Amino acid sequence: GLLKRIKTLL
Ligand SMILES: CCCCCCCCCCCCOP(=O)([O-])OCC[N+](C)(C)C
Ligand SMILES: CCCCCCCCCCCCOP(=O)([O-])OCC[N+](C)(C)C
Ligand SMILES: CCCCCCCCCCCCOP(=O)([O-])OCC[N+](C)(C)C
Ligand SMILES: CCCCCCCCCCCCOP(=O)([O-])OCC[N+](C)(C)C
Ligand SMILES: CCCCCCCCCCCCOP(=O)([O-])OCC[N+](C)(C)C
Ligand SMILES: CCCCCCCCCCCCOP(=O)([O-])OCC[N+](C)(C)C
Ligand SMILES: CCCCCCCCCCCCOP(=O)([O-])OCC[N+](C)(C)C
Ligand SMILES: CCCCCCCCCCCCOP(=O)([O-])OCC[N+](C)(C)C
Ligand SMILES: CCCCCCCCCCCCOP(=O)([O-])OCC[N+](C)(C)C
Ligand SMILES: CCCCCCCCCCCCOP(=O)([O-])OCC[N+](C)(C)C
Repeated sequence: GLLKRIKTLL
C-alpha cells in the first residue's frame, strides 16, 4: 500500500 512506498523512499 501507500505507506510501504514511504518505507521504500526512506
Ligand atoms: C494509506 C491509506 C490511509 C487511509 C486514508 C486515505 C484514504 C484513501 C486511500 C486508501 C488506500 C487503501 O489503503 P489500504 O490498502 O486499505 O491501506 C492499508 C494501510 N495499513 C496496512 C496501514 C492498515
Ligand atoms: C478520505 C476517505 C473518504 C471515505 C469516503 C467513504 C468511502 C468511499 C469508498 C470508496 C473508495 C474508493 O477509492 P479507494 O479504493 O480508497 O481509492 C484508492 C486510490 N489509490 C489507488 C490512489 C490509493
Ligand atoms: C486525508 C486523506 C485524503 C485522501 C488521500 C489519498 C492519497 C492518494 C495518493 C496516490 C498517489 C499515487 O502516486 P503515483 O501513482 O505513485 O505517482 C506517480 C507520479 N509520477 C507520474 C510523477 C511518476
Ligand atoms: C501530513 C502528514 C504526512 C504523514 C506521512 C506518514 C508516513 C508514515 C510512514 C511510516 C513508516 C514506518 O517505518 P518504520 O519501520 O517505523 O521506519 C523506520 C525508520 N528508521 C529506520 C529511520 C528508524
Ligand atoms: C502512519 C501510522 C499508521 C498506523 C497503522 C496501524 C494499523 C495496524 C497494523 C498492525 C500493527 C503494527 O504494529 P504497531 O503496533 O503499529 O507496531 C509497529 C510500530 N512501528 C511502525 C513504529 C515500527
Ligand atoms: C509532515 C511530517 C510527517 C512525518 C511522518 C513520519 C513517519 C514515521 C514515524 C516514526 C515514529 C518513530 O517513533 P520513535 O521515536 O521510534 O517512537 C518513540 C516512542 N515509543 C518507543 C513509545 C514508540
Ligand atoms: C516540500 C514538499 C515536497 C514533496 C515532494 C513529493 C514528491 C516525491 C517524489 C518521490 C521521491 C522519491 O523518488 P525516487 O523514487 O527515489 O526517485 C524517482 C522519482 N521520479 C520518478 C518522480 C523522478
Ligand atoms: C506539505 C507536506 C509535506 C510532507 C513531507 C513529509 C516528509 C517526511 C520525511 C521523513 C524522513 C525520515 O527520515 P529517516 O527515516 O530517518 O530517513 C532515512 C534514514 N536512513 C537513510 C539512515 C535509513
Ligand atoms: C529520505 C528522504 C526524506 C525526504 C522525503 C520528502 C522529499 C522527497 C523529494 C526529494 C528531496 C531532495 O532534496 P535535495 O535537494 O537533494 O535536498 C536538499 C538538502 N541538501 C542541500 C542538504 C542536500
Ligand atoms: C509529482 C512528482 C514530483 C517529483 C519531484 C522530484 C523528486 C526527486 C527525487 C530524488 C530522489 C533521489 O534519491 P536518491 O538520492 O538516489 O535516494 C535517496 C538517498 N537518501 C535516503 C540518502 C536521501
